[PDB]
Amino acid sequence: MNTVPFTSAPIEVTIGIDQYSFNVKENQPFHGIKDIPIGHVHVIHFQHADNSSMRYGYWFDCRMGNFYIQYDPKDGLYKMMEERDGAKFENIVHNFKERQMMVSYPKIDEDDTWYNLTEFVQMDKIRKIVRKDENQFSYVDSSMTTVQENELSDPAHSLNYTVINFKSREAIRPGHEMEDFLDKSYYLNTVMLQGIFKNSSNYFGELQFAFLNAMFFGNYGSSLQWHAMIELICSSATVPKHMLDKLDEILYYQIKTLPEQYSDILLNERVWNICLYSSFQKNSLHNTEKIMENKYPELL
Amino acid sequence: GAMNSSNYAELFNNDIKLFVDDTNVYRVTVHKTFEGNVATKAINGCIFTLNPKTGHLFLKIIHTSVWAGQKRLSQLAKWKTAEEVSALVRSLPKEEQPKQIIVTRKAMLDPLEVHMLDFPNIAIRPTELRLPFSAAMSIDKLSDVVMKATEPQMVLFNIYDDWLDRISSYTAFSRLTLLLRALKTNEESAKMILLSDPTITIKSYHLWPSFTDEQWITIESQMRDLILTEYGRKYNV
Ligand SMILES: C[C@H](Sc1ccccn1)C(=O)O
Repeated sequence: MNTVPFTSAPIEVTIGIDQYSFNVKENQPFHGIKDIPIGHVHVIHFQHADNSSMRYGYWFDCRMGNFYIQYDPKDGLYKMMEERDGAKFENIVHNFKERQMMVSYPKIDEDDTWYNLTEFVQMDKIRKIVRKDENQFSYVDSSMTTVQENELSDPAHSLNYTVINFKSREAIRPGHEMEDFLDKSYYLNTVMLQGIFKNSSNYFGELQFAFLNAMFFGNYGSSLQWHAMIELICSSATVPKHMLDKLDEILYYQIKTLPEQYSDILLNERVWNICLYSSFQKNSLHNTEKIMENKYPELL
Repeated sequence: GAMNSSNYAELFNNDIKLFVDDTNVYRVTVHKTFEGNVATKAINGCIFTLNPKTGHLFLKIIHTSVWAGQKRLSQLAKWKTAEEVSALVRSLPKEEQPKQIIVTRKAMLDPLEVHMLDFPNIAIRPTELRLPFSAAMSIDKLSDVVMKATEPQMVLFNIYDDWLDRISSYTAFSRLTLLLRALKTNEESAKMILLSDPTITIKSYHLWPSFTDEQWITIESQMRDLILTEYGRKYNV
């Protein structure tokens, strides 16, 4: 198990670690988070008590370095940093565990929720969406726009999600206008899966990452990306059966984890009703349709 | 964006534009089968593509063979319209290509936008006007050429005949829409009005009779009276 120590907590802040969160009071003796499961990407995220503006956070994988958090009073935020000195880092962490200044990642042993939300998410792929190559970890916040959002403005602080646009020449073969607009299988399978993602695991990884950024940061462009990637599958007549089965599982756990109170902003009525009721795959998402009907029947 | 009565003069500026009406593309008669079921028989149709400034009507005739063996014809018909309009645009020299295409029905927006992705500078727009272009088939010469066609065919008509020699396109379009509104509301009476007087004839190269300015005022007044009349019979006023 790994540890993200904090130099200190000078400002009152709600800290999230994956789907968990806890409050730290201004200058409380908090020195970080311990017992973090190895083997998964993680995200540690922040919402200042004094200024809920800018949820922000850091995607990271404990197998890629020793990372810690330090408040920067000039930029006014908790910064992720890497410690290259391995011995210094173990020495710091041990001292803080001995004095019990750390919250324990509270993983219930029956619980696969985080695995199920991050199954296909890889740090190497995250780092190509979030371009900041001098850090092994990736910063996201509430207000970051996507490459597609900038086309419709700083390119260094964007989310470079794969552009999906159903009324684009990429999506529509000349002479197959009707066929391709009404059945996106060409766009899904040839353009996106074979052409861009290489496989469905990379497609699902982006989809899951978009969802998580929408949920944890209220990042609007991520929510658009999550819905576009669902719609592209739902609107394709020809989808490998294993992708549909896995998609149903993926969406199921996303719907399960979403705060009940955030459903109005994070869920797009048109896409979901289309996916569940009108689309080629209306009968293919059994687990997703059943949780959606029982938990958010208002949306439908 | 959409087109309405606030920006009505834009139709007559010097930006090339076309209206596209697809309401006569897919046409059927509905009849009983020997087994007492119902079946449709398609008949020839046409795309009504009109430059409102010039009066140029590109009438693409839709021969019934285009439907053979096809499913979901009402949906195919919108895509077939969009394909033909796109083919028309590509066939025109660049400086004759429209800067805007206004569809009379909003269901044509996506089919046409998709067919025209190659032309990102051509604006595809709806309109809030209720244009009576469906009545184009009440114009005998246009009806005749559609029903006689044995194959796909594009026919060129000037829907304003020679009117632009004497009036503006604004007034000519207003006359056309009044005539078509009338024909759409009571075709028999509209035609009675237009042809009652045998001394006024339709030139061979025209669609409408050769009315002098004074006679057009009378005709136009009679057509208003007809529309008003039918509005009365309809609503009991
Ligand atoms: C042939 C012309 S009308 C027209 C329509 C479309 C393209 C060209 N001209 C006429 O009868 O006056």
